[PDB]
Amino acid sequence: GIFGAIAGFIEGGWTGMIDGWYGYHHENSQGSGYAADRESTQKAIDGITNKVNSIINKMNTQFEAVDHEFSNLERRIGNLNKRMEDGFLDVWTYNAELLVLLENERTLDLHDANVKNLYEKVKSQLRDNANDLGNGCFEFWHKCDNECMESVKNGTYDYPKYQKESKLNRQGI
Amino acid sequence: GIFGAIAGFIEGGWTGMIDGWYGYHHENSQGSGYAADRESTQKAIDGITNKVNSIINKMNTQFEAVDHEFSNLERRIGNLNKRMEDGFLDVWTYNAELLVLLENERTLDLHDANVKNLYEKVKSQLRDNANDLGNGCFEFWHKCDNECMESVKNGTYDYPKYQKESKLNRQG
Amino acid sequence: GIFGAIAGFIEGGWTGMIDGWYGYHHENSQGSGYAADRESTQKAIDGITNKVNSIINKMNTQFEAVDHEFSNLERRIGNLNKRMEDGFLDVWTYNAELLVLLENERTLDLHDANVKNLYEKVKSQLRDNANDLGNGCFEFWHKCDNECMESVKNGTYDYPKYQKESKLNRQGI
Amino acid sequence: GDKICIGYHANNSTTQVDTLLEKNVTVTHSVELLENQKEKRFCKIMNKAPLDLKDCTIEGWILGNPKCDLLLGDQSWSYIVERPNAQNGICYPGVLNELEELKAFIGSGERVERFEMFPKSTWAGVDTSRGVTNACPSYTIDSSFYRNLVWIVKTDSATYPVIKGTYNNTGTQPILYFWGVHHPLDTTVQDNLYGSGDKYVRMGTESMNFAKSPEIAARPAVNGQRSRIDYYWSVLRPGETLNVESNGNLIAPWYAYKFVSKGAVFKSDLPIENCDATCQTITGVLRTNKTFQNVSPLWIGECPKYVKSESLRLATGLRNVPQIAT
Amino acid sequence: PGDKICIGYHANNSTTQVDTLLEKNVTVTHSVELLENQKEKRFCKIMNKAPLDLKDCTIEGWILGNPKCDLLLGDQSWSYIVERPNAQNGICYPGVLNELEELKAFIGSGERVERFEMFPKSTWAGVDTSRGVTNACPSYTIDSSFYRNLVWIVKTDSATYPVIKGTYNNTGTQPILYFWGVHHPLDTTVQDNLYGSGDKYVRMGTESMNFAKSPEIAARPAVNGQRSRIDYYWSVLRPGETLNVESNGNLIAPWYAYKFVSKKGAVFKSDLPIENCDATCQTITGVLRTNKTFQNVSPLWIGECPKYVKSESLRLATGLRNVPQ
Amino acid sequence: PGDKICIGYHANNSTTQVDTLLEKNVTVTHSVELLENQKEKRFCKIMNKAPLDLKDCTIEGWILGNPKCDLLLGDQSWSYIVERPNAQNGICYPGVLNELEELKAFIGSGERVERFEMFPKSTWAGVDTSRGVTNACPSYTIDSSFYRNLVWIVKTDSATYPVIKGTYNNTGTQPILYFWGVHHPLDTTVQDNLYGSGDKYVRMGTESMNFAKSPEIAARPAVNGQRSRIDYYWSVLRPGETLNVESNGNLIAPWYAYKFVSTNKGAVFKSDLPIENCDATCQTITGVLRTNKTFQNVSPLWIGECPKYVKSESLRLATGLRNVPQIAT
Ligand SMILES: CC(=O)N[C@@H]1[C@@H](O[C@@H]2O[C@H](CO)[C@H](O)[C@H](O[C@]3(C(=O)O)C[C@H](O)[C@@H](NC(C)=O)[C@H]([C@H](O)[C@H](O)CO)O3)[C@H]2O)[C@H](O)[C@@H](CO)O[C@H]1O
Ligand SMILES: *[C@@H]1O[C@H](CO)[C@@H](O)[C@H](O)[C@H]1NC(C)=O
Ligand SMILES: *[C@@H]1O[C@H](CO)[C@@H](O)[C@H](O)[C@H]1NC(C)=O
Ligand SMILES: *[C@@H]1O[C@H](CO)[C@@H](O)[C@H](O)[C@H]1NC(C)=O
Ligand SMILES: *[C@@H]1O[C@H](CO)[C@@H](O)[C@H](O)[C@H]1NC(C)=O
Ligand SMILES: *[C@@H]1O[C@H](CO)[C@@H](O)[C@H](O)[C@H]1NC(C)=O
Ligand SMILES: *[C@@H]1O[C@H](CO)[C@@H](O)[C@H](O)[C@H]1NC(C)=O
Repeated sequence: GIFGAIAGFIEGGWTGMIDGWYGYHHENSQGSGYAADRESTQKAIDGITNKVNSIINKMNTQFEAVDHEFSNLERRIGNLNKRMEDGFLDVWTYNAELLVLLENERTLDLHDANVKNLYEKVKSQLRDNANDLGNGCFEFWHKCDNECMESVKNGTYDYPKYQKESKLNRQGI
Repeated sequence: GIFGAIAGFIEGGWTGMIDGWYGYHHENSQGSGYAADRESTQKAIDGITNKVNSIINKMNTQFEAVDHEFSNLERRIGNLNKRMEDGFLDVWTYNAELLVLLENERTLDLHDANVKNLYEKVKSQLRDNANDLGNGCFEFWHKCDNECMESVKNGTYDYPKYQKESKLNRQG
Repeated sequence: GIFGAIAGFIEGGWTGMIDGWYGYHHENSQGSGYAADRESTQKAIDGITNKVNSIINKMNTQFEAVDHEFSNLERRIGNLNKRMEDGFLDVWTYNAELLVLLENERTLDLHDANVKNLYEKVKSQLRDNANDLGNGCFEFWHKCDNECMESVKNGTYDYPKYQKESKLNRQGI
Repeated sequence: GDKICIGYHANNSTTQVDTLLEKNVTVTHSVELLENQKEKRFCKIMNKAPLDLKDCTIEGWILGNPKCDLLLGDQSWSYIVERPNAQNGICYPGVLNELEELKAFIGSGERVERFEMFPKSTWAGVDTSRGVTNACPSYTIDSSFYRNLVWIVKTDSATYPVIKGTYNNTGTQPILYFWGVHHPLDTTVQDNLYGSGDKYVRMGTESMNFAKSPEIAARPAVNGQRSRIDYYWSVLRPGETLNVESNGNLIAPWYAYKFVSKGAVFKSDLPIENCDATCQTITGVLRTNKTFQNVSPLWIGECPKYVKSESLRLATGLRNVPQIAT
Repeated sequence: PGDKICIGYHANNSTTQVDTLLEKNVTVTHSVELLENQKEKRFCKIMNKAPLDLKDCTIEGWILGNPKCDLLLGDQSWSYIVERPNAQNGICYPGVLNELEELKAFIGSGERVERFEMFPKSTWAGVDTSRGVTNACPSYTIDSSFYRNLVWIVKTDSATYPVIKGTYNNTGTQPILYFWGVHHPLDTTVQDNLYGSGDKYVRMGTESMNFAKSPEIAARPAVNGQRSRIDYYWSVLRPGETLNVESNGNLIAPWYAYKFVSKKGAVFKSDLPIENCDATCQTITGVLRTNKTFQNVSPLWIGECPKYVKSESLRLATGLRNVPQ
Repeated sequence: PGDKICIGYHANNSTTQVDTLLEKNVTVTHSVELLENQKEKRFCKIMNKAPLDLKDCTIEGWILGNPKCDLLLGDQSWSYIVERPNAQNGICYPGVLNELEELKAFIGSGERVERFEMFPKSTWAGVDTSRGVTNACPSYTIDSSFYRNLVWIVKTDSATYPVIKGTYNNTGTQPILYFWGVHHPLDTTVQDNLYGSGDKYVRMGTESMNFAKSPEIAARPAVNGQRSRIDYYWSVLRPGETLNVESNGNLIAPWYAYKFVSTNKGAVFKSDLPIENCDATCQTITGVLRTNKTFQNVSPLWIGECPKYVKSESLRLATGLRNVPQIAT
């Protein structure tokens, strides 16, 4: 994956997370689950929808071909008309086909970039209070509450509050 | 934003930073201020400029509409001419408008990537001598002089020179 | 570069690394050398190759110009032919040229992302067992023989195995 | 200890898109933009039925072939359907001049009203009722003629005098009309039907001039005729006036059309059924909201863009990498 | 408590907006508009050269020499032509100028004409040349005149109208654009009166061109009091080509013709004023004075102009997303 | 001091550059050039079929049978036609070949022709055949000759040109390309001498075609020493169609015609380039391309399979990365 996250250092997706494109999986003494980051799921949806509508709009004209006949002394204009119509047809097929390949490449990158940025938003909150497992998972060095789970998600995790419990654990080990 | 810095984890921009696209804000006993990274800003200006000139250059050719007259036994070739000129008009209108939408999306991301790479360049110098807050800011574990700040921007910041002092206060 | 690695925080390339686009340079009591990371290089080669083939594929139609003659009561349709053919020539020149400029910018960004991804992968395995020297170079706080080197390149580095040795050496300096 | 993990959505989708970098990529969400499906029939556009020429061609309809009687009079169409195998066209052999230009003018219309332009009594001293030919049977008569033309011949005694007619276009609508020049095979047939001596057909308006005289010679038999007729058409502008003058060989205008002006003429076998369409292609109706189509470049109404593509599927979702279950 | 250094990005008082594929109406710190939507509503000089203002004359009126159209009669140089839409002085004696559209296209090419006497009246022997005037072609000063470039040749007071002949040999380096006609009376009376009795022809020929026509007598609807017609013709006598002209009646003869010198040609049909300005780019609806690379004004122009597109705006972001505090 | 591991990238000796939207003249380690600009300045066989070399003769010269064009006379099969920019032998008796451009177009499309006698000289009764010669049309061996596919028919010694008639019925499966004429004398003197007196005509027709012309008599500027002119005409007689010919006088009759095999694109190159015993897949008007590339510098005009034509000087795609080799010193 270009940003490295999707099918990358995060090896797979979650059929269990069904209310969003990106998000979190927690496990705590109080249970476990899959919950989506709403804000960045929503922004991606607005963005992607806009992309589909802009393409539909820009594609809203048509070239129109004609039923005109030509006599046996009009072989040159008749062939002119054919090469022109084939010409605009090739140009537009090209534009549509190429645009789809290019935009698909960039749409998948956008998703990759959004996963990657969520992962970084959490890695910088937790610092040495948690241990990086592989695959986009962190193991806390301290007991983490449901409320603590929410503080990581909503971006108000309180690092100092657990710095001592965490460090005592970190290397009592 | 797509590299996540602009309108991302650096929630807003600086009206105060006037001389550059990307910059440093510092606070210290001697005061606080704004300073543009001269090199990455110029490197961006050069790139954006070249992009605008490449687009203008590619768009140099024009299609010549003519307005010849056609008689009342020339409905077919008169119609042919009109469909032809409207065909090329439609294609160049599509090309300009889509190019602009696409290019604007990408130019915003360049700015986002550039800010992001400045942050990581600083973070990489500072190491444990400073604490990375959420928002593109670093709180030092030592007293940072105006020399010290200017060295952070220069890329000539001396990490070992402050290591001991930082370890202490980080322990305190 | 945009991802900041190529000609970025990693200043130059390696003429010595001859079997890959992206690679490691190692040095140990056992020896020094260059080795391409095969997985990421092969992925990039397939992607670049698909892209070249897509572009060749989509460009594989031609506008048809003609040798037809016109008489001097046919100035208007003779000019219609001329403006028609020039018209398609200009549209195709524009497409090929603009495409090559755009794809060239993106293909360089792709290489720059893989280098950066390769560096972030290694950095996150090593953690504090190694010291960042600057130019994408890590100095181990412990002995790292060939098996341990291969270990890093393979993605199976054992941070616990060396964490005591690294910590004691770190304190010493 | 407690885990927090970052991740992304997966699902059961097997729908793939293509990419500049990668070909068969399964994604969680996507939109096909192209339409490949068609109802194989003609329908009304703007709640207006098309005109079915049936066994008749455009020439047969508008010149008034006797076998084309069912289509006689006023007509309102949204488009025209000419059947490929239709056999009723020009029955008395000859050239319809500027034919392709006529077919394009008629296609740009939506309505015609048929009306007598030159009553037979317009031409004094000549026989207007001797018609008539076996090259132009109706269904009930072996020897008829075009309903919109009069084949004028000299009266039972000689001779064919100068005949003259004028029509003034008082109306707000252009008039589409027709005439012809008879080209006999022999001087004998020339002498029998018309006078002796040099014959002409001349016609003019404020903006148009016409002049032609008989080109007598035997051509290959076609519907039993070695003679020929040159047919002509023109359009009398509102405010314009038509003078006609001839001393022989005139196939006179009789009835003409007040003409009301996209337009299309489809050559096709498709059935015309009782239905409605927003889009009609020459190979069928498109009932769709898609952006592109690959059915046909030839249409009428609001249609998606025609392209030669099989599929144009846009990724909206991320790459689908669901957990493997055994 | 501790000193801080922060990384960040510029912001400003900008309210200028751009669109991207992912988002509409994104305020951006710096942008560049590529499309020009403004014009000066007038016609200016182009390469320091004024255009030809036909004014009251159609292109037909001007090059045939309609009596009302002298004062355009000299020589001409132009960077482009302006035909005013309602101009009333064109073909004065009713008839058709054959290949009109193709003649308009040839005049449109070329920058200058020099008017000269191709066939002096003396060319045709045995025939009147002073009587060929009509009330359908008034000048401003007299009620019955004729095109300055043609001679309506008519029978001598004593019949008959003999075979007349004329040749001209192009020795110059420039092509010659010239005109002629064939008279078509409404009657055999008018035909006998003006010309002889007998079959009349008008024949012309060069090394590469062949013309032959005979009178077609009939009465057409009255136009400018005339139920007769003239078929007018035009052609181009190449450098080194000789023109031979032979007729025994109904010839409307070439009198004056044009040395014709041929870039992008332009015949604008418009009503805009022609002011004493100078310009780089002229369109049919006005002047564009601009550095922008697109324009939404007109697809028809002369000079160096931006590419025409239907867009209302083409603004590239150059700076970044503007989110000031 | 301590064990190093470093992350980095390939560099190399390459000095090849590419442009991007953001930067010009970027040296990259690997690239592919997509545009071809080399050609062989010659004409080769397409689909193994040799082109037709008109040589001195023009297209008019060829199909009317200019007597000097006998090298080309009879059957021809070609993949395309080459007409030299300064061929001398075309229409030798001054006149117009009507609808010429549309003819050149028809011949291009345009695979093979079989020559054959359409109307034998005997077809026309009461007229002289053997006197249709001019000094405007020599062969390389006789000072006064005439087109190998036409008959200039003269009145016989009796000063009457009878009505002549000719019929040809096309029972074959191939269209027939054929030619005829109408003579226009400078004089009524020459008119009287060569044909009858009184109004003359040339009429012809088929099931779908009509033609009628009469002589337009007038003195014209001399060309090849002729002040008279001939109007040449051409048509195509579809399978199953029949032609009827009828003339009072001034007919230049069809004599030999062509069975015409259509193709199957077709081209006519005006050029002075050599023709050689070589094979091509792609033939432009200025040369053979022999290439794998996707885009072509050389010409918009070609027959066969060519890369797409563009104005570009170069279209090099980066495949490798930015090349930053170490300074060796
Ligand atoms: C001899 C000369 O210079 N006088 C001209 C008169 O004669 C024309 O001059 C040329 C020389 O250029 C030839 O002698 C012409 O004779 C032919 C010919 O073209 O060769 C003789 C042919 O046998 C005859 N063929 C037929 C079938 O009639 C041919 C044709 O009749 C004519 O081509 C039709 O015009 O003519 C000779 O016509 C000329 O009479 C006079 C008027 O131009 O001008 C003299 O200079
Ligand atoms: C964020 O998380 C904290 C900890 O659970 C919670 O108290 C607070 O209400 C949350 N704020 C929201 C929902 O924005
Ligand atoms: C670089 O940093 C030093 C402090 O380390 C400072 O004194 C010097 O002025 C800076 N140089 C520049 C040009 O930025
Ligand atoms: C032409 O030949 C065909 C085949 O015999 C015949 O049917 C047809 O009647 C002939 N036509 C004429 C006009 O002779
Ligand atoms: C914004 O800045 C420009 C230059 O500083 C100034 O001309 C303009 O007045 C400012 N906008 C406002 C708030 O009026
Ligand atoms: C045309 O002029 C040239 C040069 O004087 C002369 O040779 C030629 O004969 C003239 N045309 C004719 C044939 O009269
Ligand atoms: C590329 O750069 C070279 C110098 O680096 C210069 O000569 C040339 O003009 C530039 N443009 C091209 C040919 O790409």
